Amino acid sequence: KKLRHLSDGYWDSAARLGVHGAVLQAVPGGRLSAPDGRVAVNMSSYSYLGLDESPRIIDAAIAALRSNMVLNSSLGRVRMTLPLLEEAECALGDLFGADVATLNSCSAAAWATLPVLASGLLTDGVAPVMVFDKRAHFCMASLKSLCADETRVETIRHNDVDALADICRKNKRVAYVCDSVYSTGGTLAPLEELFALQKEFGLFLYFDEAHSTSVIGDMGRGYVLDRMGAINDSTMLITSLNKGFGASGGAIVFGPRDDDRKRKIIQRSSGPLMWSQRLNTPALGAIIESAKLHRSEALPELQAKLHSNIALFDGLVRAAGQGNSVPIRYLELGSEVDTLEASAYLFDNGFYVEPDFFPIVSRGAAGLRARIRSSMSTADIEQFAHVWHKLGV
Amino acid sequence: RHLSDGYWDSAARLGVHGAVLQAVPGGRLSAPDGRVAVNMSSYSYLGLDESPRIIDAAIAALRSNMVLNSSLGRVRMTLPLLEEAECALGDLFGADVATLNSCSAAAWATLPVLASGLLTDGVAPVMVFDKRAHFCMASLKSLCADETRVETIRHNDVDALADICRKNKRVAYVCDSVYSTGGTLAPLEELFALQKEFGLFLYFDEAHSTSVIGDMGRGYVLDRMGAINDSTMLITSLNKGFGASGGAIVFGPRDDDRKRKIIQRSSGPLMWSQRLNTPALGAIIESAKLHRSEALPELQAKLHSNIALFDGLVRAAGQGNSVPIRYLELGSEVDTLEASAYLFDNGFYVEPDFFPIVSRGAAGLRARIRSSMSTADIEQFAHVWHKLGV
Ligand SMILES: *Cc1c(COP(=O)(O)O)cnc(C)c1O
Ligand SMILES: *Cc1c(COP(=O)(O)O)cnc(C)c1O
Repeated sequence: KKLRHLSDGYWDSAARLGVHGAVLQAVPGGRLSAPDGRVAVNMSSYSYLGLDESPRIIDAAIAALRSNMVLNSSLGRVRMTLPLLEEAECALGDLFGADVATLNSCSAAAWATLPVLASGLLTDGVAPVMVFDKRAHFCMASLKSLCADETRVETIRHNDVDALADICRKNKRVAYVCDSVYSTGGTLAPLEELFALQKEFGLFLYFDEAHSTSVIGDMGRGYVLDRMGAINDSTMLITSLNKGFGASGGAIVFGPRDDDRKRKIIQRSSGPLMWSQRLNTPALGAIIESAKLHRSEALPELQAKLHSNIALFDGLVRAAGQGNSVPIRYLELGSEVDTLEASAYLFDNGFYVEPDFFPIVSRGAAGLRARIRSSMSTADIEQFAHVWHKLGV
Repeated sequence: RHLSDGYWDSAARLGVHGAVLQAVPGGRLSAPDGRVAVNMSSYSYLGLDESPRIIDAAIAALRSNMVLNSSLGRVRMTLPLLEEAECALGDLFGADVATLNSCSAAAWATLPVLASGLLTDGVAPVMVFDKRAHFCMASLKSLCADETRVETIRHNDVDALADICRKNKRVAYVCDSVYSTGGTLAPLEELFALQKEFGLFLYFDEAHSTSVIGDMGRGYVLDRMGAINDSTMLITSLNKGFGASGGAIVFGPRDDDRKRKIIQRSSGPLMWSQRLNTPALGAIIESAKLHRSEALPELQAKLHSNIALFDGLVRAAGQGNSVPIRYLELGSEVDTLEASAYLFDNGFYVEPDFFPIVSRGAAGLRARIRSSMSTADIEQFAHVWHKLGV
């Protein structure tokens, strides 16, 4: 309706204040430059382990492109793949202990997998009831209508395991579509309950891991796999590989490494995994190098640095999430106009913090979405806390 | 389906599906055993996937920026490289252009909002899909159906489309510019006549038309239309002939930012899905420079001569087209798989299309002509293919 006038004004206002839609150059040190030349620390980068600045990863991307001398990793888009692609998927498979396919985005992964899960081909031919968590990322939830073409679709309230329990008792086959780590709300998927229902009813678990992989778990295998240990044949993960894994694209984690069936079924479906371009060679080079990194001691070190930085920030600034180990923080200011001016003020003083405003969030619930990363120094956070408290005076 | 999957297994077992080959210069593939073959099914129509200018620009962009992401750790900001790439494509097509990580993502970000009427003055149009619209759009009908009426008409049936225009206040027609199966083209003269008469909104997937067709390679629709109007939208893939990576929305005229802002502010992949990395954007910039230089008409001349050469030596569905796509119908899926297996051993990969890719009993090899084929390449192929009749 006419809230569209309201939302457009916020977008228009964000752009006018320079807190949205600016052209900034990536500066070493989690920093952003500007045409004027001013530098700002990026307090909202999604590269949670700072791997976007890894010389190791960038040089493997350059090497892969230079030694294959082709961008595309298909052979001119025919149904054949470069050795580089098989190596990258083998590398992701070793890391995750699972059969893994790459795609050009996590969103493509969801498009390739959800309508298949809905049809029944992944669950012994029984079309499951597709149960969507209300807070599931839009790359999944915007596809309910394709799922509806295949089966009954339900949406439950956030983490309502009891309603899920009911649906399981009422139907032969059920699937649960959710995020591992929700970026707003600070919540997590209820893994203990979900695994109990999967044990009791054979519930299919489908997790979007984009904010989980790298930041959580041994070797950054992520929230689900850390608790789970070895994936089973009733659990599927999609994830993005350019938020902290430090490369490009997304990925499907089909299930166990020694079972080709789910990959075969999904590869032979009509979806992006069949007819949408594979990752280019620099991206695949970067995934291989990051996979090695994730298996090295580099990874627990970066995770120690990250939790160190979370503790620092939480000790100096109060924000929703304070005390979590998910490096996402919400500085709620309520007023869309205040959030915007706070964002503009902080940028002028060396710190970019992205403003969330309606439609992105509820009306009267606007605020600054900060993200903690390994590549923040102790100076960066302490000086940010100093500028943030000076604004409150 | 089990038969189709049974066909998939043989294809893989024969080594004509799902094998691992290395790219070899000259449009070639090297197997593990050193067997080198000519790829007769590559989609790099102008040979630009072997352009050393483009490949170096890709390397250069990655080394100057020292990051992969073209966002700033995915905040709602962009590297100068991304703006330069979208301005390069804006100069080339004479239109407001956004990049995306794929043409599929371009369809996902645009078709729901077009269905909603946000792009047609608040009036939800009737969404009419050509029968042969590519899957990346056709598989999104249900999302369109949540916003308005969806219709699928017979392929290129401009009369059924005209009946719809007369019976509804606003209609949008979703189709391909160039169809890869059937060799057909979008009836541009009819479609534009309906648009001038009814305000029909035209949505073109230009994936097989970018670079191949048109002065400077602006594609089929823009070469005839000249300048894009406010009722015409394009989506295209940039890794098929353009020689780069990703895909792009062609919103409309360069001077109107309203469709871009509406799309960007909508809940879709253009907002929430990662932008192209820096080597791809560098490639896009360099290839755009190439598409405005004299190298593009030269490569197109080379392509048409290869099509003519092929058409004279080999009888194939499409023969006579100016579209570099040909189908060697063999009917039997097994004959198609054996013929593919045979040609690859004698130096030529042609991909086999079997059920479910195509109908039962309409299996065949799908050849594509590119600028990077030599005369010798095509002459030798026609011989090995004619010898197979023996
Ligand atoms: C290649 C193709 C697509 C998909 O392109 P991607 O960029 O790989 O997602 C869409 N439409 C047509 C006609 C295509 O040929
Ligand atoms: C990052 C994000 C996505 C989108 O990932 P892309 O790789 O850009 O398609 C999907 N789900 C969640 C939870 C995300 O955070």
